[PDB]
Amino acid sequence: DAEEELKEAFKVFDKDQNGYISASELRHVMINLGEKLTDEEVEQMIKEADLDGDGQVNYEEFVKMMMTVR
Ligand SMILES: [Ca+2]
Ligand SMILES: [Ca+2]
Repeated sequence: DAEEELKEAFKVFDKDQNGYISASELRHVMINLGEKLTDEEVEQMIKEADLDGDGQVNYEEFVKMMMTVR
């Protein structure tokens, strides 16, 4: 079920449904959660979470990042 719930949530964040979560999509989520971090904080999270420096948070990075903070 973990892979399901995780896949589902991922599908929600993937507003563009491009298979990759964009920084903008992450920010919108933060607002929905009632949380707002500085641009430098979010930018750092994307960079820190991104293992391939692709600039985009991929499922592996998301789950991985999610596992970290959890
Ligand atoms: Ca997207
Ligand atoms: Ca990536």
